[PDB]
Amino acid sequence: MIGIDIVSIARIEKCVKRFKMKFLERFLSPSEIVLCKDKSSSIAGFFALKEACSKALQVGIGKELSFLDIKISKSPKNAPLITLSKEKMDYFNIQSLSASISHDAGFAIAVVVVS
Amino acid sequence: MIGIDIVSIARIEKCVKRFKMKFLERFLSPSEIVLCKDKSSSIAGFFALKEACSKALQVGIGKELSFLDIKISKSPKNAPLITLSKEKMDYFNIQSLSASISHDAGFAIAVVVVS
Amino acid sequence: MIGIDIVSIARIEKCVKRFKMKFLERFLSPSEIVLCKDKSSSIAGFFALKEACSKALQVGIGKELSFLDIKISKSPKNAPLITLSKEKMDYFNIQSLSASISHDAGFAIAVVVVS
Repeated sequence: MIGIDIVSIARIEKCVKRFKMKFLERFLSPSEIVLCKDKSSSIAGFFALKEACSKALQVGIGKELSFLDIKISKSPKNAPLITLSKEKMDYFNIQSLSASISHDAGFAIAVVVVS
Repeated sequence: MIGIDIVSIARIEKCVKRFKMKFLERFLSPSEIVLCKDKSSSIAGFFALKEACSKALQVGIGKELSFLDIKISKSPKNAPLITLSKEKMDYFNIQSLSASISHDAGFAIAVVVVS
Repeated sequence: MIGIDIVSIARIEKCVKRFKMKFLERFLSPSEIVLCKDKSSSIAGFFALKEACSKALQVGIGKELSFLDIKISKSPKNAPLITLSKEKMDYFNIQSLSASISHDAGFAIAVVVVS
């Protein structure tokens, strides 16, 4: 199955002025915060990727899937990797998740394919 | 196979002032019109999803595939579902269609994966 | 696996004024140059598709995959087709590549699914 998401980077930027940490720490774990390096476009991107993951599993971000249930990490070549909780991985019955991100000109977008 | 489409919401809005119904009823069935609730961003989205479906099957919207051959519906959790005519489903030899939509900041985009 | 890319058409346009040919001929082969017909939006699109292909294979455009290792061609119905070098196709161990492009309102985007 597939999920996709497009986010205004500027809209993320203005939500990063909502008690700063209060926003970020809702959807990014500390290690994911390290990955984005304070960069609004990278933050927009992880946000878009988590949304896209929730759409790909057809639940959205609710009480079946939290932002923090979705772990994003990077390959040695900076490729985005995505994993769910080992439990959630079984509850949704997932073999593999494939992800990608891009940004240009005020927009971030992400897409996820789930098996 | 995969198809994708990005549409200006504003461009859809200005085509929704082209005898209103004359535009909408070309690509949306009544039930799909109920789903979009007059919202230009949802209409842009279904349009983008139908285009994306036609690209995923590699024919585009012509005389092998009409807009109205593509039925969009929603899951109970508001996930976009896509089906073709039971005939067209065989003519194109499709096992399953997987879809997703998103919009932000003046743009709608959609993607479809066909098996 | 999946890759996606979004490119500002305008940014491509302004790089098409960087000794014109010096830019284009780095990522487009002559036949691919014929396909885009001088159109900045089509050039943006092939660029986005090549980026998306490199992300889908998880290497990016470096010294494991050049822009010119990725050949884009068109079906009789104008569907984008993508092939790698017969060697690279084995080195990355690829069964099939599926691609799609779209542009509207200053943006091109592309997505690739690799088997």
